[PDB]
Amino acid sequence: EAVDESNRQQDERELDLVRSTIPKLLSRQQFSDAESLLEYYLDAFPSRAELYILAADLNLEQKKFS
Amino acid sequence: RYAYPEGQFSPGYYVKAADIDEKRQAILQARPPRMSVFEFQEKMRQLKLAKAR
Amino acid sequence: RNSFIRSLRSPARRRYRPEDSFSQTLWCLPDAFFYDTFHTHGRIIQPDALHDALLAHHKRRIEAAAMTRR
Repeated sequence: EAVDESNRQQDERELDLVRSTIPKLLSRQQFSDAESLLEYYLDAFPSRAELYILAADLNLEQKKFS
Repeated sequence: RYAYPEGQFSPGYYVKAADIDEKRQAILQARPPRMSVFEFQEKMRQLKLAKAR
Repeated sequence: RNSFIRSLRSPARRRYRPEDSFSQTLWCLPDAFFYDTFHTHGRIIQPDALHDALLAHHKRRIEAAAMTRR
């Protein structure tokens, strides 16, 4: 069982840090670093809804509405 | 948007670039490097300390 | 209600030996040797017989929990 709680624990350590950093660098320019950070986790965890929401907010403030 | 488009038209001849094998590498090709939070912040810390000093 | 009032009583004062022809013939045995036959039957059938599920916490805590991976 020990691999399960270890893999689960490292999920919210990374993802709560993503939910903390992504609104931060999105406010003060840094659009290139933000889409570089989101593109790894959008493919590594390719079913989580909140990563696609923050990706949508990034491309909305880039005025790439499509 | 209303301006003259560049090559997007039928130029007489037909021509293709479909080429499924090298089209795989032809679409990688634009994606930025994939930073991994700790990797992003060690990049930021190393640049903001060494270049500042 | 009454099963809860039963648990108000002393734990030393809660003993049941089932009446059964094995209990009468084998007069001397520990009481735990006949507990299996039909009342752990009841403790298994009672939560499983009704079995609703299929709301959220079953379409959400099974679907979304198994959906997130690495």
